[PDB]
Amino acid sequence: ERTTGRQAQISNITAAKAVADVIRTCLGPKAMLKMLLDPMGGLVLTNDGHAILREIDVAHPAAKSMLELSRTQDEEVGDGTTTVIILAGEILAQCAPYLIEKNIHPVIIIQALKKALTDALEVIKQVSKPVDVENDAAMKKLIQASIGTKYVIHWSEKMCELALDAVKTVRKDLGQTVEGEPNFEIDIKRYVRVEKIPGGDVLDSRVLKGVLLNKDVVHPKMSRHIENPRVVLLDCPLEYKKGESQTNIEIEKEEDWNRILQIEEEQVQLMCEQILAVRPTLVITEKGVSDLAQHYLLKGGCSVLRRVKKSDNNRIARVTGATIVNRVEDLKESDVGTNCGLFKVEMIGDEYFSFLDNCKEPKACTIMLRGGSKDILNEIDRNLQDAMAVARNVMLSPSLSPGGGATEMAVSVKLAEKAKQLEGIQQWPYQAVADAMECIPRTLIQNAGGDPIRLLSQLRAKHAQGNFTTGIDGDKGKIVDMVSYGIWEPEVIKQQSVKTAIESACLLLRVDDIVSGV
Amino acid sequence: FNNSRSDTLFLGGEKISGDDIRNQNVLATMAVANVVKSSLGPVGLDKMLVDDIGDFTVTNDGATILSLLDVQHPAGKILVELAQQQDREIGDGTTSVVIIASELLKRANELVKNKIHPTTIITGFRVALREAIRFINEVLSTSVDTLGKETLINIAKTSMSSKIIGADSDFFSNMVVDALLAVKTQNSKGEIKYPVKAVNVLKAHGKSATESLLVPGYALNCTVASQAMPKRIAGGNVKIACLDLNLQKARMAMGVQINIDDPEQLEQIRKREAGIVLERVKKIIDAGAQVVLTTKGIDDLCLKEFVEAKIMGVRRCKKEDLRRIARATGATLVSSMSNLEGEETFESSYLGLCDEVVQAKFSDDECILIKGTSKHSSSSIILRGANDYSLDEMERSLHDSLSVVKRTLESGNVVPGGGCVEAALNIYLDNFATTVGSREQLAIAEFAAALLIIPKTLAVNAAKDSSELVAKLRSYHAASQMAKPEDVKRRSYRNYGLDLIRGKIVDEIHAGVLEPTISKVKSLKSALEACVAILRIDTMITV
Amino acid sequence: KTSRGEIIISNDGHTILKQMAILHPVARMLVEVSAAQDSEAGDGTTSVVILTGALLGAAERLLNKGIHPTIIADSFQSAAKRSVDILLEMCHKVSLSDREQLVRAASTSLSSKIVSQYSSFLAPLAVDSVLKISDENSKNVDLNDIRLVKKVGGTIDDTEMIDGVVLTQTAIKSAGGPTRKEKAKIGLIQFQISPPKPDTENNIIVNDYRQMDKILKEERAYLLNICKKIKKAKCNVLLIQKSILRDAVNDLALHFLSKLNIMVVKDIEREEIEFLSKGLGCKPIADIELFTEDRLGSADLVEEIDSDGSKIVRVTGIRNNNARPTVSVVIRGANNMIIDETERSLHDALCVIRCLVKERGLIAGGGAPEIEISRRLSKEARSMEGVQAFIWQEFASALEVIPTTLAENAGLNSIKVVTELRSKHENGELNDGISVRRSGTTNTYEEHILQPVLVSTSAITLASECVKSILRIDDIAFSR
Amino acid sequence: LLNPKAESLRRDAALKVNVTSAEGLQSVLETNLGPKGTLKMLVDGAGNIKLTKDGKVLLTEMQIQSPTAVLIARAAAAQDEITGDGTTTVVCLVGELLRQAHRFIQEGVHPRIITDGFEIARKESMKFLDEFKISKTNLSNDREFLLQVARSSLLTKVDADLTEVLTPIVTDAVLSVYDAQADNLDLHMVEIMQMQHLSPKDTTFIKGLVLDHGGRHPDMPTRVKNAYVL
Repeated sequence: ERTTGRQAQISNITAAKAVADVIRTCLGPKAMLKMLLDPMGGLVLTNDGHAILREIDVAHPAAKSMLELSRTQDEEVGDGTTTVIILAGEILAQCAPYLIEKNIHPVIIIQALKKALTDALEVIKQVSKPVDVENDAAMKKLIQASIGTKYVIHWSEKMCELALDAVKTVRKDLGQTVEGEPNFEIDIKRYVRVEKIPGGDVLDSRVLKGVLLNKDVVHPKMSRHIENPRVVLLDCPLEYKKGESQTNIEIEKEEDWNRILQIEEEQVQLMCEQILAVRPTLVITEKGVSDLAQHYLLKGGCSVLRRVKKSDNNRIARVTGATIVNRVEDLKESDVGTNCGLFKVEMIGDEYFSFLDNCKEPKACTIMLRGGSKDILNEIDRNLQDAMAVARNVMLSPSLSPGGGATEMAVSVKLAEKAKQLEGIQQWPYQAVADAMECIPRTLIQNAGGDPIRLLSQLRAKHAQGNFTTGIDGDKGKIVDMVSYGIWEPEVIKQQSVKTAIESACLLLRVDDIVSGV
Repeated sequence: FNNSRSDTLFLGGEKISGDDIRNQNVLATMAVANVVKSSLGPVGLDKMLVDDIGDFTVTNDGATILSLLDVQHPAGKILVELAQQQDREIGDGTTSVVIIASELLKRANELVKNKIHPTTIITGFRVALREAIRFINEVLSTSVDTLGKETLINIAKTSMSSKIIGADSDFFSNMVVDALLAVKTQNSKGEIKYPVKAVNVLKAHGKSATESLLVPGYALNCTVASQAMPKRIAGGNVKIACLDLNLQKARMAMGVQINIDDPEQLEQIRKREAGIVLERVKKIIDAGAQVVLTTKGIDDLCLKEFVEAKIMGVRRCKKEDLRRIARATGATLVSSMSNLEGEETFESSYLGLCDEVVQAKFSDDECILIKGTSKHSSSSIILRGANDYSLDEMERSLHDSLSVVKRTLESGNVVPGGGCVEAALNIYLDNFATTVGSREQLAIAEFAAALLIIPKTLAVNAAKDSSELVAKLRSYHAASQMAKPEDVKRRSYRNYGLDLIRGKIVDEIHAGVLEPTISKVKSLKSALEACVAILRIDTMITV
Repeated sequence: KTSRGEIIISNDGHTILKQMAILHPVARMLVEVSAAQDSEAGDGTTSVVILTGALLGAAERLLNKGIHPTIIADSFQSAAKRSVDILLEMCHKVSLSDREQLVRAASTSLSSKIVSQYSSFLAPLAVDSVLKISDENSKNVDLNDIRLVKKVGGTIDDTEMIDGVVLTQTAIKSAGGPTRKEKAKIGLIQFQISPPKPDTENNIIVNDYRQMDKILKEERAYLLNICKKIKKAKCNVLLIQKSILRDAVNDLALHFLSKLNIMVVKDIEREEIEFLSKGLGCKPIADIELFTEDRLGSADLVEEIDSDGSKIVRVTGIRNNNARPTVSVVIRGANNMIIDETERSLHDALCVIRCLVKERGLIAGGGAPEIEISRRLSKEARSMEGVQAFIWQEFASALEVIPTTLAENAGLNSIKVVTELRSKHENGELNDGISVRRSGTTNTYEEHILQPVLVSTSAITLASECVKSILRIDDIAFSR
Repeated sequence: LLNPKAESLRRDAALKVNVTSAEGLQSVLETNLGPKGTLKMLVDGAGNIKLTKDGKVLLTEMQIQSPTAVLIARAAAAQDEITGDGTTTVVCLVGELLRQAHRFIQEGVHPRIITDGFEIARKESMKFLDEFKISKTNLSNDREFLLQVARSSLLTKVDADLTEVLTPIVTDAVLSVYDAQADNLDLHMVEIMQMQHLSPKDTTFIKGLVLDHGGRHPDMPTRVKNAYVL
């Protein structure tokens, strides 16, 4: 019902400690498998961290808050989801004796974590090394880390070219002190949406800038190519309409049947005159188009395209500029579809297609995926989004950080040295954060079979003397250099690992009481 | 414990009474107070509210937590009604009201062991409550310290400390405070209500953020289109024509194509559309309007009449801006010239009186400055800075910081908070308790000592020691109130508050923490209304 | 907390004992005494229960001495008759011909409610209403004859007595409603004029033009035949009992009764059917065949007057020998909590005035008579002999529980205030009592605390009858 | 550190129980392995009685709560669909490999080296797998050698008395439907029908197809030689 005193602070720590201690074995390429026992006879043997956290049922709300962080962290970047949870859970474990045994007020710890968050991000920027994002050969080697050891390893050469051309397609590089820094505005979800086309070849798969539609020309004789096409978008379909009020039509006399037939031709023609007012070269309707409107717009010198999804029309407005209009009578002439490159209807894979593409970069596009079968397209789909997510973190900033625990130890060494010069009450919890930064590479040591006491102490001494790029190898298990042996990770993962873990750890310390009620 | 199953007094339900029900009332209000104990003040922290479904929510608002809090208890539901009374009236301060009533019940139960009758406890609170409001009314003061000191500046400075705007906020607070102070108007029958939304904030790319200028009047963002027109005209007096109807050549509709197969239709449509737009301009130059604002734009031929007449036209005006111009310039927005069967601008009826309209040259975008109209009192702020990305965050934070400033000024009678109300009234009731006496002095002493719980628990969430701060807070007001009634002072200064940001005791009047009279008076009076109703229950009959 | 889950709170002993749901049969008698205390005096339902418990506590000592409860109950009869006779000697005789004393008595009863400054017009309302219905030597006057009408809208200062009568309902809003009638005769019709609608399953199906006219002619003729019998009896105004099940008055009947110049007021509340049959001096009509002129009333003018938004109907000049001035008072106010508390405040003011009409005279409240009567019965106990003489001493000590409890509930010292009453009441007579305004013993007559003598008379009378009905129960057995 | 309606084993006890539970299934399937094995009888509870020496057929009928044996049953799912025989041998290789590693786990050896040591030995076993194998000719005259191959499969599941009866039947069933070329063979062309009330030693091979409903009439000829089918 209610939790008071200092016991609720322990309950918040044990809630995050219970979730953290389970996924400790999910870190690294050598991560051990986990066996989940469902009430049904089935079981889940996979070691995927995001798949296990979704199948775990927890009681205390702080454990659910850690699961909500994993749902957001998994959408930002592909990997490192459990790294944030383990880091956020260890900070609360290292600060547990300071918050409880030392009788320190939680706001003092929370205010200290805000300073330690900025101090930890400044160290990562100094440890990271510059990288060339404009080199096509260098980006293919950076994406290859997320390609190999997968079903696409045979197509890895074609996968790196498909992923590089896909990231370069959606991104727009702009910066200035005038309107600000957009930070390249890279969105994988909406604008990179792909259309899987059965047949063809994996190498034949191209990344096209525009909206790809599966609907062909609706008239047998019509112009299939327009030099300078003009796209017009609208909602209300082209067909015979009815009155908005109650309409009762009872026709008895033989001469009363032709009255509705004449109105049927007039109501369809009035909708076509509203479209031709701007004299468009193309007509694209969200819903279907009757055969009557096909002939009325045919005499106007424009192509008719019906049955277009609403989610596509939102992306068409980016490649065209036509403003979405509901009623055809409200259609403005400002909706012209100018700057549309090619209308080519050329068929691909025994299915008639249409090209809305152009020569410009709206930051909207539809990737054309082709392969040996539909099952191959599904394997390329999920692997392409993970390949672009790694390439996205590289394009958001020209910096790379050493992995395998080198960046984790590089922050802990600089944090312990900087906290000695502050000389304040916050100095004690800073050492707890530095001890939590050392547990991530120590976790890799425990999974590698090496001595966690001996290897961690010797690895820390190498940072105070040598460089900060010396991590732990997964295959070997001995202290080695990450840069020389080719182990690297982008900084954006390290930026979201330190920021989201500390911010979530502060929110868990802010709740000293659990309120029960609806 | 838990008195039940009485062998006598056969009834259709259980019946409790005595010290058992009086102890349950203290334990009930203690658990409810502990829910809002950590949420008191801005230094408070949010809590989790878990339902029976298993979902939850996280919010730091003490009013939303008590509404969703499940409490089964006769006195506990009284505090729920007390929480709804503060939310429907004041809307803020519900957390502090519950803590007051909770400490009163704990000290009233101690008077039971002192053999004090509860009616005397109730009467002792009612007599002290009437005289406490009188003492609160004596320390009330209007808005002061605007000249020679800085108050509203520190209000906007603390509100901007959480945003990037807080770096230059020292220079930015001078523009928001000086403006809003002069924009105040009496509305109807001397209301003197500060406007909730005014002083339209613009943006510019020039220089740094410290170059932002405060214009003594309204400033619209737009250009003059053709530069053949003078940017400064009619210095002494100028009239501004506010027109929503366009001066551009009138078309039919956006969906009507012009296709002329009949040469009679070409001459009819042309001269008709051209004859109406010239008639609209003819009624302007004849009305003596030197400034014309059109929302849909102005054509090139219709603008030529304004060039020879030195009339400044503007194309594509914002409709939401011109509706406020009509109030500031005394003009009226013209929807259409088609009123009745005639066509004309109603000269001097829709034209507002103004002093001078001059275009000041600014970096990047250039605006139109309007100063000293007939009756305006308003102003405008044009922010020049590094980029719009920062100014967009500054403009949203400026309106949010303006919200904190306009609420403090909206109430012409304010009192310093942060512990000034609880500590000053505590010391006063200590010496005032002798003026009544007759078994009621113990009730006043417990009522006064119960006021220290508000600053106490407030300093707990700030990690500072509440025993030292609350104690020293009394020593500062005690020595300050010794020579105060004598109308002579040396070192005596009252109204010392508690600043938890810097961790020191300073005056809240200069610090920028002020509360209206409606907030403190209704919070103290209603807290006793729920406290008395709990003390009046000596028996609980439950089926 | 009720079994249904409703949470209510109040200090009124009448509302507590009603919702207490006592299953103890002997303790249920205290609820009936509180009902008789409110029906007769109207005030003192809390003190009459406490006085009963003191006599039961004093009877416990009598049973310990070997005294049979029959003598205990019989001695309380002579003790109650003597306590009232002593109370009449100290009572200050007042008459109904003085209108200044009645207003002050009603104004003090209205000062205990949220409405205070607006009671200036409320005090003569209750006074003038009773003086018209009091006549002389009327003994008990039923306050049910005074109908307090609660309508939303207006203000407190707007009130109309309308001594003749006031209805609860509006007039016909359909086509043809007269809304006013002059020289009217008002009957009470429990019947309802509707086309035939049997309680079994019925349906109306018109497949042809001949079927439509067949249904219309049968309905219009059946409604007209009822309207024709009403005109033959010269009935100007009709009151139809409200029934939401079937149709009360058909719209075709409204057009028929409008052509015959007969005012129609339907949807009359069933609670007022019993009230309107008494005050108006009319008789209930079950069927139209027994509906005649002899059961009607006489009304000079019947009109619909709307102060603000109410559209309430009033009738004046009943002009009947059997019907007497039954008064219906209209109470108006803005908020719903106004007309409610005002109705209960004026109801208590009518109870205090009702006490003066049945029994003239008043006494000073605040425990003043309880102290002096206890002192006199202690001295008069020497005139008795035997077992009864000891009961007079215990009966006097049992009368001191009311003033002692008043000192305890007010925060004053129990033992100290009670001794101050015995000290001051020796030299003075009924000049001192307990008052919570001065927080001590002062003069209740100067503080405008006035308790009518009938309240203290009925409280002692009902106490002797309650304790009697208790002690006479020697056993209880299950009887089905 | 627990959740309601949940049970969990920590440290190395979770692995030791999984190995011990796998050792229980090993001892069950250790007795029936090979031609000298035993014939197990299972009872569903509805009155069905099945006697089968195959490993997978027994695992499908048995219900096991141990999640380790569930993966063993799932491991044999790909064995019958590919190999078709030797599912009991695979289980004995999984169980003993856990017992031999159990001794090294108690010594403090990290399971990754134990896991990597098995994968490295697996790759070296595949190199020795191609060296130890014997290349057999594709000629169709190897039926004499196929008789010894048929005995390897038959002697395991029976008492060896029915092997000599089923040796010519099973061997000639595959070679008859298989024309001589590279190609492949389809076992769907071989139909299996059964009839009761006779001894198992009377099992014979049918070159053609067996039909269910026969002609009923006393004058129909029983034996007809060289007839035209319509």
